[PDB]
Amino acid sequence: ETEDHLESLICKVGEKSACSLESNLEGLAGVLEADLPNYKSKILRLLCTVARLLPEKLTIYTTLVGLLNARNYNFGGEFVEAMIRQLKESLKANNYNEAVYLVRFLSDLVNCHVIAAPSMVAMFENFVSVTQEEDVPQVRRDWYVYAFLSSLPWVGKELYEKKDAEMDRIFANTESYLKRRQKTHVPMLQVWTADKPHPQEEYLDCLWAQIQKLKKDRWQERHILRPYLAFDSILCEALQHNLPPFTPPPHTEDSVYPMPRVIFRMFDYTDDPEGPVMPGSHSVERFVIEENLHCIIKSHWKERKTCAAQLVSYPGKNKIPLNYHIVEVIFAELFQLPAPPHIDVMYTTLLIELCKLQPGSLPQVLAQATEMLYMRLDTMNTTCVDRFINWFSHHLSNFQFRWSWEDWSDCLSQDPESPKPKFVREVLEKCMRLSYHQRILDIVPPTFSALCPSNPTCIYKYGDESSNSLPGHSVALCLAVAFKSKATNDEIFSILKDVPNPFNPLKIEVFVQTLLHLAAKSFSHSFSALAKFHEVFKTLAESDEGKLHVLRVMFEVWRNHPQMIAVLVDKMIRTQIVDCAAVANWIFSSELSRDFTRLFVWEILHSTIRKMNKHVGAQSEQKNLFLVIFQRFIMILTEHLVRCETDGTSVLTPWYKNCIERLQQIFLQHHQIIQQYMVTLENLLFTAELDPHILAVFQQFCALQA
Amino acid sequence: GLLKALRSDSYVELSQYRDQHFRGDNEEQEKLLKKSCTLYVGNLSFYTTEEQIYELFSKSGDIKKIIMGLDKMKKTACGFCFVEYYSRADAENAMRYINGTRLDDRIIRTDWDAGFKEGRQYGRGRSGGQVRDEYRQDYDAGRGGYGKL
Ligand SMILES: CN1CN([C@@H]2O[C@H](COP(=O)(O)OP(=O)(O)OP(=O)(O)OC[C@H]3O[C@@H](n4cnc5c(=O)[nH]c(N)nc54)[C@H](O)[C@@H]3O)[C@@H](O)[C@H]2O)c2nc(N)[nH]c(=O)c21
Repeated sequence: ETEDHLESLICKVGEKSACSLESNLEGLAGVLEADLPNYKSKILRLLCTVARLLPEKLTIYTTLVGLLNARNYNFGGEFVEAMIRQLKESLKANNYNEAVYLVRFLSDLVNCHVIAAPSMVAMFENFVSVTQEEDVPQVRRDWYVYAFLSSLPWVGKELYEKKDAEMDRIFANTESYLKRRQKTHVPMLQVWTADKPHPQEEYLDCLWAQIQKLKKDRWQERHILRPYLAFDSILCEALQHNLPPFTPPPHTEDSVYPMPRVIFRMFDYTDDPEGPVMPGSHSVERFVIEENLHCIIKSHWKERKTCAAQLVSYPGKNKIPLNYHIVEVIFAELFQLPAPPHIDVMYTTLLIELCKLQPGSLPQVLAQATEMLYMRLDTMNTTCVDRFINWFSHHLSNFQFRWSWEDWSDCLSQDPESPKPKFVREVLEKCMRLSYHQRILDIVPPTFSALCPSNPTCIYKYGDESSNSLPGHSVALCLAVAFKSKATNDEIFSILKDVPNPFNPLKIEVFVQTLLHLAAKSFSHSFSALAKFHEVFKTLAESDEGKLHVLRVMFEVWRNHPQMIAVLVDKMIRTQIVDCAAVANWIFSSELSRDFTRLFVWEILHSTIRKMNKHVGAQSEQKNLFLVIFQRFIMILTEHLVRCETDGTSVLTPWYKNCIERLQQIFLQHHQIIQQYMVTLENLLFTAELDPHILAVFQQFCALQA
Repeated sequence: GLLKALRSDSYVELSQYRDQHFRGDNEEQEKLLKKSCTLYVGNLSFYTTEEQIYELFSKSGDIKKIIMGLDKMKKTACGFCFVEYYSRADAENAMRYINGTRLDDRIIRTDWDAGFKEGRQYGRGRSGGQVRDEYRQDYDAGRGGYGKL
């Protein structure tokens, strides 16, 4: 028979069916057995494949493998052997996340009487033993410990029952290791620094507390579905295999381990009093639920409608407040630092598919969550706040921008620079970009008027209002005529010669003021205007000062239209009017200092860095862009600190929070690349001479792979 | 090893639409559609601006250019546009997450396009607008009221 049919059978088992899961498992067990003489090879590969790609269905497949071992001991043996080869093969290729699933699969296979407990206990001893290796990354020790502890919810009970002394030994070693671990990375990964109402915990300290509780509860957990408990008679009489001694692949220069993590947490049972009791933060139930949901998304993130269906149809031993769990997991992904598992916009539309699926329940939970997120803004990290802003505004544009703003009137009386009032402004500005100025003015209460974005109107220095005394006034009005008359590049140069020279700044000013003003109708006009007179630009801004002056004038022309500012910079860089370096220096200039804490400023800087990243060959220019950025960050941050030392004022000001966290963001958003420049940075910029406040960001960043 | 089930990417699949003006063999049209970085966007409001389209579509990646659909006669916005990305991957995410969501309060529809060519920015309807709007029956305020002819 076609191998395609075999794959379909194995992939579909466990899904929606009229017959019971047990019945279907036994059924498939038969089919798989009969096709062994001719397709054993294919079957081995398929079972190994779902074991590492379909973790959310773990116990479904271990049970199947269990039933098969009972029927054909030798087959079971070759499956385990294949699994171990795959595990090594996966570790070898730095696919540690995939490896963990293989490890949980082997673990659960013990409950299926396919692997003798003693073999697993030994393999785990060699795992924890890695924490004793010398001269290796903490992230290497972490992974082996994590792979061990995260297997306990499945096989913890059985292992403790067969080798409690051995396990007590492994635990002791694990605890002493977790006690000496470095926690430098934590401040950089927390979504909130506040430990109230929910502390954002380091993933290993949290998982350990969960395991401790499980142990105290005599290894009894009430969530995991275990199909195999229904085949006790069949499985409790199968011959169990013994695993060979497992030696973890030594650390090498090529080894890349997962970064450490911090557990996102915003809910507890009190947030849903009349629903099923929500498992606590330190219960393995909360861990397994979120792990499964995260995996569901990983498997279906490309098909939003299907993804929402799978999340909502998530099965469990006991009922839990699923909607709260789903919503929490999605925000845990959107707000994950350094970055989310998938593209940001996906979470926005996924939430909408979930709303269409559960119209009577999901929407309330989401609104509730939105309220809680807003009320906890004061200590939320800047990178997460941005995503919050971008999500919420985009979300609103899909529901006619309807929202009970009066619910956040508390922000009206606060300091404008405060997280809450700033969040509202940034959101309203975002809403205008997806709509229009009047639309936003009409959707908010009169009390929020001030928080609304100013009308994105262009500003022409030589318009009606202006006096004729202004330098270049005549040349400007002259250029206006020339432009309306389709003048050429040569004609424009000639008109500009009538300008005195204080690199000529005035030439640039009059040229950019007038050109932009006449193309203010749309982005396409401005774009075509930049292209047509591309020659005048390259000549007038051949020098760095020139490029810098172009940006300065362009900013004076469109300071009320942030979106226009951004698309103009992007186009000027792509067509070489200016380069990334200039844009970077422009970001930290005096003319932009009053807008330094606004979102558009950093959106432009990051779009600039990404363009430089996609530029092959120009690796020298790439490193220099980063050097420039960090250099300016250190200058302004230092300046602030020195002045606070003198004037005797507090360092923790709203301005400081932004700047320090924006520096942090540079690392987070480009951690992958900056890695190669890491060394040079430590030698020339982030030296021991730096103020600890600044050096700390650099060290927390390194902690991600230490 | 991999699984066919996990390859599912239905939102990125080609639709039924085929440009009846395309100068070439259908095979060559699909060949272009499969490597295209350009998307056709439909059901826009006549008051929907290019700036609004930039804000929405930039969520899936960097936009190279946007071309607004114009009434072949009065040369005004007639309800559709073309969004061209620098990379296929960003064009795919727009098909995955922007297609079928709101813009100017309307559910828009995106579709792969073989590529822009002069004259393609104009409605092919007899009255100048989009064919769809020629014999319409409903009263769509954001689309010029009744369906012309
Ligand atoms: C929907 N479009 C449009 N375009 C591109 O936009 C430009 C302007 O073209 P437009 O004025 O929309 O004219 P079209 O040629 O695009 O007209 P339409 O497809 O509406 O109708 C063409 C013919 O097909 C018949 N028809 C309608 N509905 C059906 C159906 O369900 N089945 C069949 N078999 N035929 C149907 C109509 O009666 C009519 O005779 C222009 O550049 C155009 O290419 C566009 N581009 C892409 N990539 N994708 C799209 O979906 C569109």
